[PDB]
Amino acid sequence: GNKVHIGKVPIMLRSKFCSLRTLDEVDLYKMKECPYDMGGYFVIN
Amino acid sequence: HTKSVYDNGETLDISLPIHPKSHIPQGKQDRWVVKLPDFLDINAEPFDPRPFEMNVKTHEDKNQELLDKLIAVNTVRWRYAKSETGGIFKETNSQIIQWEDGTYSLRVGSEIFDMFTTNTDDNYLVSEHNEEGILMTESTLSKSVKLVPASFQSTTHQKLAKALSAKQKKESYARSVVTKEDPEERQRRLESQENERYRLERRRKQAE
Amino acid sequence: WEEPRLILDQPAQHDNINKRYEIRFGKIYLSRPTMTEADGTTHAM
Amino acid sequence: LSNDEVNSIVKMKQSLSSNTGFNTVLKKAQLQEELEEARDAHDHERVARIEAELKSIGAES
Repeated sequence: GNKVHIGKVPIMLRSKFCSLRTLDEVDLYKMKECPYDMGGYFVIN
Repeated sequence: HTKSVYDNGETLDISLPIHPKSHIPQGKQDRWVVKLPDFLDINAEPFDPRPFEMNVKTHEDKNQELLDKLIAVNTVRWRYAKSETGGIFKETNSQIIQWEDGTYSLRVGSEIFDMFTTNTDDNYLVSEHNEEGILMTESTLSKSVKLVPASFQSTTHQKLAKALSAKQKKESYARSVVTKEDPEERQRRLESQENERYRLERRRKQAE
Repeated sequence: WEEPRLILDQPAQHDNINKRYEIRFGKIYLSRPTMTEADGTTHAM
Repeated sequence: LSNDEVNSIVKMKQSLSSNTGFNTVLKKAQLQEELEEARDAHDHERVARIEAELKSIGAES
């Protein structure tokens, strides 16, 4: 009995579990993300 | 006229052992029931400085440690005081103060907690005699008393506020982890093994 | 943790052997979003 | 080329890879994820090393 995988939860952008919460201003451009984007939405398909 | 149900007259010759009292109330058998707050504690045991110093506990949780420190410093205690004449006397760190308005306050050290009294009727105190299964009354609980901190600036109130404010700040249950492989790999490999042993078992059963 | 226990019991007589099979749910572990390609490699997304 | 051969060549060039902005950003993100994992495990020794590595890698312009 250990970490069994039960599913995948979609992540809201710019939230605490998003990859863009870090990365500062400069790296946000290298990832082709607009710094004016505010997050708050999911990406499904 | 509700006639008395019991008329058999049967009587029990039970004799109860009673012990002399160290003190006797004067003028009125009245007592005040007081609810014990969380920030105030009673230590009926005589104060033993060495076990107390040797049993102080240190915890990582700052809120719990602060609460324990506050309750320990505010705990009502007592100890034996050697009189200058060579005798032994009971010495306590707690006193009751009555102000000019007639209100009462419980004092531990420099801390003062006000008392709020509400009159209660048909409330009495009894002594339990379990070995005989009967209850012997003791006195009447006329007033219910609540203990309240005197003011905001009191150190007890500030410590309680700090503890309760920082207690609800810490809230993080899910623990992060890093995935190195496909989370579905275990299921598919175990399904493959299960199907393999299904085929082997079916062959064995057909050959059995 | 709302329903932290799944319980199965069995009074085996087939010698009364009451066996209870119970499984409990523990911690939740979350991770950063990850992409698993068809070939098998997984990488941050 | 096959998929496995492509992965092998990519790993070989990554070993040869001195620096690349996209790859540096990916490495920094992976380091941040590892750091939060260490933080949630209350490992005060690993987190110091990860913080030092992040400080060394960072300071962009």
